[PDB]
Amino acid sequence: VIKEFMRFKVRMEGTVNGHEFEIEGEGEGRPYEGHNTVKLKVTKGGPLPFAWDILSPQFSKVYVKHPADIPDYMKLSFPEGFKWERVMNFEDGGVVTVTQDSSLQDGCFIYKVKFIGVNFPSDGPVMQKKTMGWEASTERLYPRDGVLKGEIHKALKLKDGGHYLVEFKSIYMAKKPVQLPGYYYVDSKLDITSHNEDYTIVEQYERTEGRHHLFL
Amino acid sequence: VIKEFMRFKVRMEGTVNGHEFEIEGEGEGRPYEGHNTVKLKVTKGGPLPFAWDILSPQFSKVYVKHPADIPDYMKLSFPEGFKWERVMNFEDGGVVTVTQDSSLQDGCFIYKVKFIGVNFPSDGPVMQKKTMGWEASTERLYPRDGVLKGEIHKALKLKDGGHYLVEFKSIYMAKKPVQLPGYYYVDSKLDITSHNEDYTIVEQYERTEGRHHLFL
Amino acid sequence: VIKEFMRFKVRMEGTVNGHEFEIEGEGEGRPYEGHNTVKLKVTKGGPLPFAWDILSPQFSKVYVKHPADIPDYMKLSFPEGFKWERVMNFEDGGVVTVTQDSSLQDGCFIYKVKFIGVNFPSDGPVMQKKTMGWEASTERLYPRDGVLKGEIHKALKLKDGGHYLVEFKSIYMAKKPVQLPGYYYVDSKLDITSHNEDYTIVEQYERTEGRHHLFL
Amino acid sequence: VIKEFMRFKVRMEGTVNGHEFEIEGEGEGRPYEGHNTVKLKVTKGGPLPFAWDILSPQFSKVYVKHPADIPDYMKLSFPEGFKWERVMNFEDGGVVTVTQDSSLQDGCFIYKVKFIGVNFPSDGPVMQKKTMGWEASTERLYPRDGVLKGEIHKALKLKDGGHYLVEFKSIYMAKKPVQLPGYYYVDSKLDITSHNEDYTIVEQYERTEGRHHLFL
Repeated sequence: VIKEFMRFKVRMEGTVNGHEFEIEGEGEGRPYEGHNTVKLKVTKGGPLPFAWDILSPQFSKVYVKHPADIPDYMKLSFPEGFKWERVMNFEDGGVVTVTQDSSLQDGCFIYKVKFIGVNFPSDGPVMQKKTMGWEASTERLYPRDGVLKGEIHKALKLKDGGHYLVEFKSIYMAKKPVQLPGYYYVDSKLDITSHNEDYTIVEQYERTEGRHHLFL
Repeated sequence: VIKEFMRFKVRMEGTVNGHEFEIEGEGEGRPYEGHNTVKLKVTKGGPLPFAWDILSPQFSKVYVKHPADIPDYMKLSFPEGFKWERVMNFEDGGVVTVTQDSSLQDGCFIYKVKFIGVNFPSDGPVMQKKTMGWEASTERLYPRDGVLKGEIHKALKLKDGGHYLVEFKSIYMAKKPVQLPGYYYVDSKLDITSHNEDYTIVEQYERTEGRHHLFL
Repeated sequence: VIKEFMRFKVRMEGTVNGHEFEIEGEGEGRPYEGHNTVKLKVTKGGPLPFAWDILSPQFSKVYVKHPADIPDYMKLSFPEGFKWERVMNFEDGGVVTVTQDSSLQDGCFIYKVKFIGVNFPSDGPVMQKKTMGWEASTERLYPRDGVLKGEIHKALKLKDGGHYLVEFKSIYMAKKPVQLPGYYYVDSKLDITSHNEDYTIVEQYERTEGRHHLFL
Repeated sequence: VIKEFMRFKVRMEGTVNGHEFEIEGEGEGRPYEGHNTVKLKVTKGGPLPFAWDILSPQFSKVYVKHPADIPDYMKLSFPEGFKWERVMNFEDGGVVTVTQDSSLQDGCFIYKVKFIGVNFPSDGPVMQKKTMGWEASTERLYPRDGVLKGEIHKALKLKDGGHYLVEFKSIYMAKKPVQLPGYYYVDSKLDITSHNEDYTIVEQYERTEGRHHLFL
């Protein structure tokens, strides 16, 4: 089911400080290689009155390349697929909850995302759009409650210098029982490859890979 | 616009640990008296596989009775009305984000709610339904970022003894500039007055009042 | 043991962002009335390079006046007395942990405090001394783990307007088993009554009382 | 000042849920190689009624091996040295604040540590000693407030399976202005190499190295 080259389609319904929007996208990648790209477009509520960056990481777990000896949980879940949940805790008080459903369709992945962002200060980096993409990150994963959980200490680069910090807490839930891995790490690097002027059309590229701690 | 006896209608679209649902309700109360009731019904995704209690507080700020000398922010916002946002931080890791829109229609209030609950342990009190209503609470309010903010240290009563703690962080945003109050408190008491067997039809009653700290 | 008028002595060893200090004090009050005062003096590391306010609440649980029907936990612990622990979570990242021992001596209470404050931004309100006392507060108490626990959403008044928020989490531990109360509240009001120029000599007055939620 | 082989001495005064203790130790290592060992002994309040593991990471930043192009902040601070501060946030509510002073003496490093642990559930893994060492970790570092800050998502291995999670937040402060680095990572692996029966005498070995994100 999981071919060496695959594509997906995504749809997102979001709310950021009372502001509604919807996004639609299409992406594709190399599941076994840990590469993926997606092209999104704001189909409703655009142009966004906030930093696109907070939405970026919400657009593909099946493409994480894993070592032989680390169970490939998300993949294994195929083809019934899995669900994903997330909490984003911003240093200035901003809180985001995300819920996503991942399926297989006609050979194509289908991502459905729900997103709620609240408590972002009107003058902060998200509402004032002062962010300039994320630094590359390392997620710490572990099995818990019969599912796969992971946390990341991420940071957005600030247009005028410095960083705006965000802690990610995520939950990966196979739709059918599948083998869980142990304590591991996932290195990621997401880049906004291009976008129109008002961020109503954006393209991203993500490089992501699973592994053990270097000192092991 | 704000008559001494009013009614409202509510609709909620929610997600709890991957589980979708929709609720519809109708309530009514005495805005100046700080009393309100609502009757809800699960119109989609029922019966809920989780504690109804976590949804309860999401079903009416305009009914808070305020003292003469404390600006009545939510009321004042009428009739354009206001928006409300919330974060619920559960002691076991559960996180909920809520976004709500409040309007005036034909003399009737209209509440629209979006809700995302994630990271609730499968064996915890929410997913296992071991809760038995909330204790009465005291919210600490203050003006910030040109809006009204409030926090509460709440607790759900556990069927078998003890409490499950939840911290509420809320943001109230007038749709038009209106007078903000200073540092104050709001005492609340929400009761599930009745419900069918599978919590698909529920009725609540809430008593809520604004005030200054007792020692002032 | 707990006379209607009593006095205590206190000593504190603290650290705030790498800065050591010691304080010594003497206070006295009316345990049954919920009033107490203390006079402190910086005996080491003064004058403090930070806001005195963060130290204030660390200087007397036995003086909380309680209603007849609410067990008087701290008092009951007498005369073996009890221990108290606390976490202070500041909105800008500042974190404080406090550990205190309370005893009875020759008819006089004896408070011993250890205090560690870290992660306070160099330009924030604590390190820049922009605070102007606390607003009056309401602590939410409950029995847990065989002890008494309480949380408060507190706020320091800012010299130039606005508030700096702090969440208190405290643990009260009787040195001998004594009767615990249920879910209750404690209203407090602490005032810096006077102080020398460089805050090396300060006097505070605290009014504190236990009670049930108003709507009960 | 920083020879290729150096040794240090450490002393710690701590408090864990009302329990006092003091530790003294001696260690030594290869600063440029990122290796260090220390041998500790409980000199006061032993045997500890809690998991030794929570104390372990508190016993040597100067030994982190850094790449050529990543400023060696802690080292550079020599010989005036630096201070370090930390917050440890345990998933079950446990909170620890630590403050440490690092100096150079007669060619030997001198570490002074203050430690306050509070809110650990009586039946949790720390108070019941169910931990079995830490997994290896990755700290995310960045310059902020003119100092070096870092966060880690760490985990203690549980004797009977599973993990107990802890988030570390640390602050590194050069005693004299020195060059700060940018956004980087530090991989660590701390092992309890041996200990007596009642953890009153323990030896640890730590391997730690600085680097850039793999995908850079």
